[PDB]
Amino acid sequence: GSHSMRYFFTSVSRPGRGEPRFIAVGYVDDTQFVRFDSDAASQRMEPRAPWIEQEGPEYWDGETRKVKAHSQTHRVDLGTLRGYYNQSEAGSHTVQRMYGCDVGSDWRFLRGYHQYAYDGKDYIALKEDLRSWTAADMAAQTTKHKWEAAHVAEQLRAYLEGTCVEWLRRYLENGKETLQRTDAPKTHMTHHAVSDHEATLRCWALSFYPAEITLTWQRDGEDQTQDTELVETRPAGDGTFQKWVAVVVPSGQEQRYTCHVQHEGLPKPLTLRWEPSS
Amino acid sequence: IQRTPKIQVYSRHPAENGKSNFLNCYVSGFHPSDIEVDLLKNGERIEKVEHSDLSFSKDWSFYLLYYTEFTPTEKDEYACRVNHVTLSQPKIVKWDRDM
Ligand code: NA
Repeated sequence: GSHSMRYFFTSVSRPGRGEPRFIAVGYVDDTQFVRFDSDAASQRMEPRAPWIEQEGPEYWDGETRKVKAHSQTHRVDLGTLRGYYNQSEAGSHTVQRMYGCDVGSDWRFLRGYHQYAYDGKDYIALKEDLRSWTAADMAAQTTKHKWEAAHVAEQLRAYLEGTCVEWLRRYLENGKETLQRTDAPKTHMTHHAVSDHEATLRCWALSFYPAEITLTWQRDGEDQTQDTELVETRPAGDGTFQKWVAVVVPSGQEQRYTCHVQHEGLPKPLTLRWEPSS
Repeated sequence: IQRTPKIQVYSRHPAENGKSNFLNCYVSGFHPSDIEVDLLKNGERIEKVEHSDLSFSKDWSFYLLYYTEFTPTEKDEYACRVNHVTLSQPKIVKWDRDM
């Protein structure tokens, strides 16, 4: 199917003493594969997936240099934006950055992105053309004029269409045994009486990968949204994901209700019905 | 921009009394990133708890997974306790194996 490579960066200023807290993570699809944490002892970019440990020491040296450079950029930006917004030196503030590329089922470039936030709100982002900038306010407009003058978008476009997609294809090949394996949802239904004449039916999807999934309830084959509840997809902690959906029904009427599961690992969508024995 | 955490407490595997498992507390949707998360057993803090590396969603809100091994029983109470700048008091969500 389609695939993505993304890097996430967070820096949080510490006005009381010292440098910002900086955390960086890299993902292929929904799999974390590298991390850097300024509070950790190594002060190196570190592996988090077996297939990236293949890479030699020149890789780990280069990635460590680049991620520390990112951390200093964030440190400088925190100071610059505090000035733009006329904020006190006493408060803590946050900068966040995300960038990456998507490729299609043919592993060819589909789109790239590069976005920046200050205190949890959009600040500046590269447009989909990878040539111009969306500035959310007049402070960001100032940054936009500087980045136009310094050819910044050109360098980001070159990376997103070149290096980013080339190494993504390299990772997809080296980590083939997991990165190109789909794990279909293991599904089952549970039944919880809520009174002597109503019950909750809960439809479970467990141990699936990637995280994208749709769970929907139908009653006599029409969609059902009244009296349903859907939890956010959540990590199992072993690299796979979990989700459930529930509906409250009159006791005795369970056979009217069907749960429908769509996922990349399923040739055909699945249909589940309560089996009158538990 | 202050956004309060959403909390889910659950097991990694379908729970069976007496069989070891992993207890998860997933906190998401919050800003700023500083947050206190404890896993509790019978009201008391479990002490070897690990957590994921901080990351964030489309709207820039943060998410973290806290986790530890545990063995469910008929007798023990498990829960997640969360404190954040947006919360007046720590929020306690009890583990229910049906959810
Ligand atoms: Na510090």
